[PDB]
Amino acid sequence: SFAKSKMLTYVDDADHSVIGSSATIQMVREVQNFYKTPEAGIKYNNQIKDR
Amino acid sequence: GIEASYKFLFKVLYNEEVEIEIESGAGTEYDIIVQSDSLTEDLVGQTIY
Repeated sequence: SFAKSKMLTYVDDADHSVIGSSATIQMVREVQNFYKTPEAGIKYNNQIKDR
Repeated sequence: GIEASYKFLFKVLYNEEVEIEIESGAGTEYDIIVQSDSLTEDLVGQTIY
């Protein structure tokens, strides 16, 4: 699983002059097929907000 | 369980020629051009006719 915190560890690490950092992540699943969803359909395994 | 197992198997066993058919087989290459629309691609590996 991916952790925005555990990634944030190393971005903290890089300088030692960085006083803070933060970010807003969006998962990206690029889709090969538009016209038809894969009949099964994609899933992120992770629920998302509405709209 | 390899393919070659099968063919070899009688060579020792039956010392006679056998062939066993998988669709993929040795022959691989393709010429036509398909027009479809957003097919699931799960059919990759799955034959059509």
